[PDB]
Amino acid sequence: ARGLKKHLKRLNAPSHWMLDKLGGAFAPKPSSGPHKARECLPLILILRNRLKYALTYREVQSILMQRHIMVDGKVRTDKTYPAGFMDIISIPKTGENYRLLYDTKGRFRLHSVRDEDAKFKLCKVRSVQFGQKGIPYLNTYDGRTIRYPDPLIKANDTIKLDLETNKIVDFIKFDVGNVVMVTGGRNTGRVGVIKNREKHKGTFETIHVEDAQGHQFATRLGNVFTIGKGTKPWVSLPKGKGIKLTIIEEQRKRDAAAQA
Amino acid sequence: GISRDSMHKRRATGGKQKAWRKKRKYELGRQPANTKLSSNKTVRRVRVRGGNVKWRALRLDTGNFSWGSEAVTRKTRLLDVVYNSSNNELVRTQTLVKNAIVQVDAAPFKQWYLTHYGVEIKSNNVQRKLEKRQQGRTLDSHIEEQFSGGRLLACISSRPGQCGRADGYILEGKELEFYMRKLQKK
Amino acid sequence: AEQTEKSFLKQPKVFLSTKKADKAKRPGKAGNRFWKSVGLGFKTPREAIDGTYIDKKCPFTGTVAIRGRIIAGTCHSAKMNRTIIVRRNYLHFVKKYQRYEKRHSNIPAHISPCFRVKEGDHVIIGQCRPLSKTVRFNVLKVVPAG
RNA sequence: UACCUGGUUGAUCCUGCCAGUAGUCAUAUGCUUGUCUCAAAGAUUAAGCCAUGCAUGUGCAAGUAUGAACCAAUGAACUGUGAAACUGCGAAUGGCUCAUUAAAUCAGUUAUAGUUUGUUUGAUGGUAUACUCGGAUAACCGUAGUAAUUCUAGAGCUAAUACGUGCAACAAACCCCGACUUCUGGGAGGGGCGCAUUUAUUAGAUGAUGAUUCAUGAUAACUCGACGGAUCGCACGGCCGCCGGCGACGCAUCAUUCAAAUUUCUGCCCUAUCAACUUUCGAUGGUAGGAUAGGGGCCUACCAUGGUGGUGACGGGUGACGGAGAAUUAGGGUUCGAUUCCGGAGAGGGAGCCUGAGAAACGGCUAC
RNA sequence: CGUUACUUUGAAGAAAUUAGAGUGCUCAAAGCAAGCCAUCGCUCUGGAUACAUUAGCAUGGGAUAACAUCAUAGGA
RNA sequence: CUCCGCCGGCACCUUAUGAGAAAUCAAAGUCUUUGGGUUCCGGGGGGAGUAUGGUCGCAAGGCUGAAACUUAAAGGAAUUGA
RNA sequence: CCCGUCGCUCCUACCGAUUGAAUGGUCCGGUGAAGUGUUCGGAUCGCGGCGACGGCCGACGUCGCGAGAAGUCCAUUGAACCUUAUCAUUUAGAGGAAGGAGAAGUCGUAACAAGGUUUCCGUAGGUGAACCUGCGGAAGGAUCAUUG
Ligand SMILES: [K+]
Ligand SMILES: [K+]
Ligand SMILES: [K+]
Ligand SMILES: [K+]
Ligand SMILES: [K+]
Ligand SMILES: [K+]
Ligand SMILES: [K+]
Ligand SMILES: [K+]
Ligand SMILES: [K+]
Ligand SMILES: [Mg+2]
Ligand SMILES: [Mg+2]
Ligand SMILES: [Mg+2]
Ligand SMILES: [Mg+2]
Ligand SMILES: [Mg+2]
Ligand SMILES: [Mg+2]
Ligand SMILES: [Mg+2]
Ligand SMILES: [Mg+2]
Ligand SMILES: [Mg+2]
Ligand SMILES: [Mg+2]
Ligand SMILES: [Mg+2]
Ligand SMILES: [Mg+2]
Ligand SMILES: [Mg+2]
Ligand SMILES: [Mg+2]
Ligand SMILES: [Mg+2]
Ligand SMILES: [Mg+2]
Ligand SMILES: [Mg+2]
Ligand SMILES: [Mg+2]
Repeated sequence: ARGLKKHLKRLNAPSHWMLDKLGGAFAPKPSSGPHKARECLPLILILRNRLKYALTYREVQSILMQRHIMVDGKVRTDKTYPAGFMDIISIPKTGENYRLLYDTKGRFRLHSVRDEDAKFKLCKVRSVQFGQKGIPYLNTYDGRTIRYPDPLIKANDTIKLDLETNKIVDFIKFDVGNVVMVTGGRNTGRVGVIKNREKHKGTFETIHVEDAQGHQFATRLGNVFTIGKGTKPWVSLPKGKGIKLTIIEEQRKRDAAAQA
Repeated sequence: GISRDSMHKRRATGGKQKAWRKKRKYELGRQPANTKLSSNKTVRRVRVRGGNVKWRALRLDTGNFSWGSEAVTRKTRLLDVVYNSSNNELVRTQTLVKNAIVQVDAAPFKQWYLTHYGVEIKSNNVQRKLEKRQQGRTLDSHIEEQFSGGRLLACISSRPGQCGRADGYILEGKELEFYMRKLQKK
Repeated sequence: AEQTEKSFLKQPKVFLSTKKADKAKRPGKAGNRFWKSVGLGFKTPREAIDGTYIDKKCPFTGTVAIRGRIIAGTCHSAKMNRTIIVRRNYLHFVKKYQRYEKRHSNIPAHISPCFRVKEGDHVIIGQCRPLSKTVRFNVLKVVPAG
């Protein structure tokens, strides 16, 4: 190619979007923004496929051009805006607030949150280093730069950001024993506590996580997001509570529900 | 045009590589600046990838030169090109390239040395600071003997064809001895 | 002794003509020879720290960084200036016959003067930036045949 | 469904092939063809040649209206709605094809501590007539030329977020020189000092990485710097003329995102009736440069004699784009993979470019 | 402060295709829908999972096997 | 010379519990209950060990070695008859 | 049952001079469009300047700065053209000489029985043809057998 791609073929769209195969030749190509294209949930999908507010592309445009949707406290009119993990989606007309979390099957789920709980997001620190003028600055995986961060904050940390004031109100150090959520790979959406961190020089670092029921899983450092200090996450979790179920137990639940 | 691709080369085994694509613009080369030492300063704007700017010096006569032991940097005129390590053609053509050895005017450095040390190579405060600096003052007598002629041996550390400037450092110590031996063997 | 070229050969960003010379400072400071640990658990040879050679492609005293693959092998040829051929021997599985066949790969690697190598020695190379047309590796450890 | 049957003999048992028997998201063709759903479709030969038509244009409250434009109003700069045109952006995506191409593309797996990146998101921005500068030009208008083309000349007007200039709200700190002072110092005054660029010296200990003379600071200078707002909409209030909100557009830096480029390892069909190949004129490596966005014989100068090869180099063939995959399959396997997804490449064949963040672009230009 | 093969487990190995869970498009090939006594709504509705040579990364194992050594041990 | 053993060699006789299409074979056995190691080498019959290329040889020739085309058998062991 | 030569109808392949042609690719020399960079160049256009003249405008002489077209120089990329030879093709070809199939004539009877000289292998020579002969070898022999 002689430049950037503008189109996303529907077959080549992320599989967690759960787009259907015959809905068209194309999928919404996510715009550049805070989250990666392959790891985000675009606004058009949230509005039409998930919340059912809109029925068409044009209806999503109509809703967004009314300035009805705020992402993390700010009005977005781009339909392909890449909304991502832990983002607050608020509609200050119906009075509903949503935190974009992962279910245990790797798919973004709009989790309803309280009005007070929609006043902060959780960000993962990507790096800490000196900017111009020798001023220390923090950057996250959701594209934010924060200057003069707390010196106790290091890379891979989780900071609590107040959307109203745009400051770090609290932070969590990436340590063994902190409850985490996996945001990438086959364990996406799984919640557990870190048991040990296995480091290997020159290559990716492996984190060993054990969930509440005792199942153990391992994932790379880049796919781990701390959500609480200790065994108590700072945000509310979806109904699964991050506890992945085997297909046999899912069938048990379905059989019990049908029997009732 | 000039390209930088590995397409046209032979393989490491010696076998010829058949072309599978025309030349791309993202692998181009441009013709050398061939910066000459001349008092007709010409630096041209080269528009490069990303909409960025490269400065292409064609003729230069003045440079920014650093005397590292003294930690002083002065703008001096370029007088001559004397040694090139890659091609004496560049010496006879007076071509300014990075790592070329040149003659630079010593007058700014003489002036700074007189002002700073009080030594040519009116207050109690000024005389006190001058005596403090003069204590431990040590020149190397090679820089001194070229100061006698007013020409300092210098090495162009900047790339004139890229930045449009002919900057460098004054030669000192073992490098100075090496290049004096080379110039006397020339 | 090391000035065997038509140009003086200096370590970049090391001021040799410094007046306030000192040996208790870190490498590259006060005219000290610059050297670095390559990382990845590889010790810096003492002949690189105490050497007088100037090699910009040296992993320990040059400007190259070791990043990417770490490959073991045997010195197959050492007839080039600071460059050797590393032969890697491996078994290629043939699916249909459920057997293996012996296959080899000739990897050119730059070798710094801190190592002396002979054909047959066991060497450890690390991936670096392209140093020439065929070289993308630097010798990091040499184990003699005996 | 892990399957066989006829055919050599006068008869027999074999070896062995011929023939039959089934499939093909496999093509063509023949005959026939009522209904429903589903659906390939000028790839194979000619990446052969193309009449005609269409396939890329674009306007918000928010750059620029005085249409001799329309509706509505009726002493006022500009009502509103606005064609045209300038300005801005896009046209580098998509679509099509498979000719070239056999460790090459490509696949998985690395790397950039070897780079560029319009845009998005986040953060950042201080030492350079002002109650606001200048000259043009389009549309318009009217003199034309030519057989002719979004071929073209001259004249008269007038805009800017076009173009070009220019105060750039003010400051501390820091560095250098330094009259005087009574003095290991004090110190007026003068110069430098935004951001970016280039070089050099220095700090970075015992902030960061597996690892950097790293991030970053300081200092000396340097550059004839396309930087540091002479822009627009809505609302228009608070203090006595001064302050004042919500936006839009634009400049620069870093980060992020969208990506590319290059790059590590391993992996490809047939052929030895292809066993040597590469190296004048780059072949393999080294030094110093040049060039490039950046590494690199990518190129140049000098130097050395290397580099690959029966573990098949080099060469040749392919009716060879690679892969995901497809057909058939007890298992193992055999054959196919032009075609809708990913990657690559090309736009009659070569070559060369301009613009642009991004093209060696072809529904862009230049030449053969 | 001997490697490697081998084996085990883990992370990856796009989607679509394949295998396969659910679901009465009237069936089916399909599709990724849908279902609920009828509900100004609800089921957080669902939109699983498996496979994926070789090569690469990591974990445990050392039987089998390969390579390197293997009486100046001149050992500590 | 005689007798009894052991190892090694050229062979022979009998026998099937074996194998084989059988002839026959004590290996030609230990094979659909299929795997000790390794080299060469065959894929219906002709064309054909021919053409051509290469290589060796003084030559004669040797080594390597096709295709087009053609054909439904050719061939092996054994039985009965003539 | 059968083998071969010679006749005659067709098919396939081979050799083959004519230094056989046609097609394209490489090699060697050149020529070389066009672009890009560079050197001069300076049509022209602006801004100002010194003083002056004439009635802010306008003309001329005067002198600086800036922009800059055509053209031009060298370099570079380099299409394309010509030349030598080579390679890969396509490829006529007088004539020669095979093989196969089909009719099927002719001369014999070489292989099958000890096939009427047992057969065959290697090599050499000869002959209308199957073949014959010499030397060595084999039984796939017509002998598993003479301690007689
Ligand atoms: K590309
Ligand atoms: K554009
Ligand atoms: K790859
Ligand atoms: K480079
Ligand atoms: K080099
Ligand atoms: K653009
Ligand atoms: K015996
Ligand atoms: K006879
Ligand atoms: K006989
Ligand atoms: Mg079978
Ligand atoms: Mg495209
Ligand atoms: Mg630094
Ligand atoms: Mg270099
Ligand atoms: Mg092809
Ligand atoms: Mg394909
Ligand atoms: Mg084809
Ligand atoms: Mg098609
Ligand atoms: Mg494609
Ligand atoms: Mg193209
Ligand atoms: Mg065509
Ligand atoms: Mg083109
Ligand atoms: Mg077209
Ligand atoms: Mg196009
Ligand atoms: Mg067997
Ligand atoms: Mg045969
Ligand atoms: Mg007879
Ligand atoms: Mg006879």
